[PDB]
Amino acid sequence: SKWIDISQPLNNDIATWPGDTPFSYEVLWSKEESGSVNVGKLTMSIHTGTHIDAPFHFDNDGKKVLDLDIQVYVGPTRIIDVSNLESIGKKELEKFHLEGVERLLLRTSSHGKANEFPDIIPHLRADIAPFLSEKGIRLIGVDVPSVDPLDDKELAAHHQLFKHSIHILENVVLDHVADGDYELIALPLALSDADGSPVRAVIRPI
Amino acid sequence: TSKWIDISQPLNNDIATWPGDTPFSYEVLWSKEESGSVNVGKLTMSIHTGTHIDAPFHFDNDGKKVLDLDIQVYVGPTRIIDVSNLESIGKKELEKFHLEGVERLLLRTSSHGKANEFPDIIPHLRADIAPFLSEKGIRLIGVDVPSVDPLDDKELAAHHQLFKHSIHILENVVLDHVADGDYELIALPLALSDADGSPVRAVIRPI
Ligand SMILES: CC(=O)c1ccccc1N
Ligand SMILES: [Mg+2]
Ligand SMILES: [Zn+2]
Ligand SMILES: [Zn+2]
Ligand SMILES: [Zn+2]
Ligand SMILES: [Zn+2]
Repeated sequence: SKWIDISQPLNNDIATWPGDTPFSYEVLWSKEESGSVNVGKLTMSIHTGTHIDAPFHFDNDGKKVLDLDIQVYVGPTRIIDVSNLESIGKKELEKFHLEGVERLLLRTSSHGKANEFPDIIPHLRADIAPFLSEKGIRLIGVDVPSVDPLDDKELAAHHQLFKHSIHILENVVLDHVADGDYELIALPLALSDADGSPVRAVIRPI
Repeated sequence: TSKWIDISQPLNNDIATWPGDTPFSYEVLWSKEESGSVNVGKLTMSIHTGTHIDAPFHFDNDGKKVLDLDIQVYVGPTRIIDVSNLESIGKKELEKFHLEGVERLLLRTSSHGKANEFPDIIPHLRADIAPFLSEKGIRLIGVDVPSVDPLDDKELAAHHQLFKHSIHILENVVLDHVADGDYELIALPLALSDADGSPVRAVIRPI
């Protein structure tokens, strides 16, 4: 059974957060110039395309990306539809079967345009954390750039999720995949000092 | 149990790069004190830093870019073998291993293993290795050094021949803390539309 790509393409047309570094890939040394190889240079914000946050992003004493447990980003995941909801909390999630789930991906179907930064997204309410924590959920993923509203500076959801040991994955592309169980892979790069990492997220149907 | 094991080089500002190539840089542009909410970071690097894959574009102007690459190649059963104390590695040195049904192969040269220094000399792969591995069904080869060709070679025989036989390339895996044998491997490139390679997080789990 094939792996399916649920990552946003990364190129110089991708959207970023306002005030983040624009994405740049450029060929530093071409093959004409080097005599052998095309060699690339990559400049970006960590939070561009499909990626994971580390606690250090929103907490000065938080863990950096390399201090994170890799076991969390690989394994069984459940995918659910939570479209047409302004916000998502305990109430909206109690209707789903979630027993023994370790990793949960939410399809909001809210945006899905990797080249535009949205004006508004559905966010997670802070009661979601104790609820998911209690069920054993270590990772939550959403198909939008954030778990908190776009203009919120408190980042309640970020803080609460990581206080309950739930890790965060943003900007997965879920419109071409059905609800259900899969294996997930979405590993961060081994960055010693970083606040997050882009990843290649992929899934395979159980 | 059966935990995944990291076989990637740590990426930080002391990592080595190819001579004259973009040095690696992770830096906080705007801190949480300054912004009132978030540490805002910037990542600058060469593609060919730390553990990473090559795409055919890197050495062929008409080669595929990273996103054109088949992801199924970079996930699945792999075999690890020890080829230390060899100046070069070809058919001859691999014929002593039983390699039937293998799709992905990792070679421990134990030649260098210092992520913070760029080596003066490495063991390279000879070009006869490609038909040999190709015939057996091998789609990916990995080495614990920065290149499959010698550090100063401009022809890049090994690169060209590997990809001409549909064998993909993974460089700078860290193998000294892992035993030979069978594993599941994961080493996926980032979804880079226009790039000549991608860094990866390579990990393995014992079968
Ligand atoms: C930097 C890089 O990728 C490179 C440059 C010269 C020769 C071989 C290489 N892999
Ligand atoms: Mg052309
Ligand atoms: Zn983020
Ligand atoms: Zn976030
Ligand atoms: Zn390379
Ligand atoms: Zn190479």
